[PDB]
Amino acid sequence: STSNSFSDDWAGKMDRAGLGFSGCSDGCGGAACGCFNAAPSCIFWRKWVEN
Amino acid sequence: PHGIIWKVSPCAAWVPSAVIELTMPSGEVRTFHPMSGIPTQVFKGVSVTYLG
Amino acid sequence: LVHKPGEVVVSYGGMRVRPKCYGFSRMMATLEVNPPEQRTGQCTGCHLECI
Amino acid sequence: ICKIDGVVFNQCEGESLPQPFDVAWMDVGHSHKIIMREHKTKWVQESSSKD
Repeated sequence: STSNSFSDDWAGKMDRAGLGFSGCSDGCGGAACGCFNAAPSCIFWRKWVEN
Repeated sequence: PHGIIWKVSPCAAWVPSAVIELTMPSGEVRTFHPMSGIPTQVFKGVSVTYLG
Repeated sequence: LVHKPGEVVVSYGGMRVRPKCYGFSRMMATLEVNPPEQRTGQCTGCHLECI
Repeated sequence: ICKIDGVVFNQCEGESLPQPFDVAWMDVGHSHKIIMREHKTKWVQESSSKD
């Protein structure tokens, strides 16, 4: 149930960020995917709105 | 007292089927009963099925 | 009689085999590496005419 | 899978960093092992005198 997809690195801790949803997905494996293991890699993503 | 045993198998599909005597190129010859839409217990990769 | 379920027989691909040892463990292995790196990016020789 | 501990298994024209991989295996007394993913096992006692 872990929804806090922020490892103290995202820019969500701002006053101008706004509303968003902490989502996440998996990755791929191989030399072209960025890792050295044919297994899903943890890839986090954060979206929001601005004005 | 007697011990008479009966074997009942309900079914309401009645799909066409047939027999297949498959012979592998290596030399082995086996037989199996494929169904019309049901896997026929694939043997060494071969998954030949029948359609009605 | 010793307390055990007895010998185990496993079937694979319709064939019944009697192995020597049966277990599940890890093993070091390698993976496939496909570095395409823009195989066919952009290349074409043509011409235009009017009718 | 391409290579397992310096043993040629497949043809990949390239090797990568070894990585642990969870997979079952069985032996039949030969040189190399045989890994299997989907398998059906059956435990039979047979009331053997060796037990």
